[PDB]
Amino acid sequence: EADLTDWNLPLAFMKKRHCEKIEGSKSLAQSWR
Amino acid sequence: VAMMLAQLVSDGSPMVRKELVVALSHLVVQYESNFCTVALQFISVYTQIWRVLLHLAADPYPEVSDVAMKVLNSIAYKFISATVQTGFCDWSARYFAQPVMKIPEEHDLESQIRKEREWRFLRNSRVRRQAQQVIQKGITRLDDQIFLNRNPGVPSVVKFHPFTPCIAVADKDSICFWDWEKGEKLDYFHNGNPRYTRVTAMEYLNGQDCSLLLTATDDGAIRVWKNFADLEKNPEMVTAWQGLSAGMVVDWEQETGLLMSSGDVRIVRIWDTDREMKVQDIPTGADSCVTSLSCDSHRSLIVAGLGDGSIRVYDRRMALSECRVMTYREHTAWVVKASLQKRPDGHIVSVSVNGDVRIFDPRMPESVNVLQIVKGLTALDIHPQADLIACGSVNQFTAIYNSSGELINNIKYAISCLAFHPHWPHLAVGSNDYYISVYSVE
Repeated sequence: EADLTDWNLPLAFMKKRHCEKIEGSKSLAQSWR
Repeated sequence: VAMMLAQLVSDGSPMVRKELVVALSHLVVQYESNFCTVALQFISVYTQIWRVLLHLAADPYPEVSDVAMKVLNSIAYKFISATVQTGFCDWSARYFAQPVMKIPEEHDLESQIRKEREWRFLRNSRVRRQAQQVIQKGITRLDDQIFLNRNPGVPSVVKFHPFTPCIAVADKDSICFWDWEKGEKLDYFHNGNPRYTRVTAMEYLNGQDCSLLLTATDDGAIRVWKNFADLEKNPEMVTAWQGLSAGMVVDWEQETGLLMSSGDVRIVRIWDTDREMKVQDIPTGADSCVTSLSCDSHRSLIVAGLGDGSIRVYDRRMALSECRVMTYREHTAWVVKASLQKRPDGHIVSVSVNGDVRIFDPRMPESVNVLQIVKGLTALDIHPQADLIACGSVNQFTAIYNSSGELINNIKYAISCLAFHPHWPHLAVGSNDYYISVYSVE
């Protein structure tokens, strides 16, 4: 089935490393102390 | 320890390259005097370190190049004049904030992701399926011209959108998207490469779903782009790197999921997108450079044409000494074109300046058949799964025949590029006059 062949084909470059911006994690307004 | 930096320049991973630049900065901050002296002299570990710094400055990827530009100022003008940092570790640490004890919605068998993927695959399957019915009901003829329009700049290369009635026409540095069903433009983009460079080839990637675009630059570079189809979105780069010195020739294997590259050298190199590291490097074996190259899906046969008129077939499984397996020497001049068919029985089609279109089988050392259209060709095209071959002429004559030579269509237009449509019989022709046209079924 052609659908099966499409399912078998790989998806190049489609991983989180290339797809989303590489930046630091935002700080937060912690006040529990 | 310092000798390790030069080895990782060959990796395609842009993040590794940026971190490598950061490591260069951290190493040079302590021994700046030698690099300052060398740079002032230029206006052997340190010499090669400076050379790889130069290479990283010439990185097509904007971020590594920018970091290199900022870093260089700390040496030439010498106090720490430049400061650098990147957030790889924090982005990685972001991992533990997300849920860990739940199945992602993407793996649910009723989410919209699965539905959209299945529907797109159904569209692709329907497009593929209708081709057999169209072709096998009696050879269809392309008498109906559907699209014909002009654009600024000579059309260097044209490619069909595999599952959408539109084409991408690219030149030295820019791309335009035109829908031949509408006859209207879709979008415009600039590759970004400078005057001293040109685009040697264009290709599509991931045509089954969320297709991307690829460009090869004669500087030995490769670039990838996405979001070039939507009218409401700007295209974005995916990956970019220079790994090699006809200029640059690139082939892709979606089924095998591997990129292969060569050029005006005796070398062929293979890359895997997932690992971002070169997988294999095969010397040409012969003493002549390569002009064109095409290979098979999941099979070891690699077919290449050389500048001495010989055609080589390699078995990439074995060692380099045993790599070569099959040689053809019939044409006298350089190989104008050579291609391998992925049909159930392997076949090879080649043509040279001699004007002899020759068809060979892998298990024989001589051409199975010979035909001629005219001595010297500007465009040659072969249908993937049909008995169809299209050939243009410098005399404004073009035609489509069977592989047996029987004529099917004759046309008079100066043809620069000419190509088929993989599934639904169509023919796209762009002339040296900036004019691009398409012919469709009946």
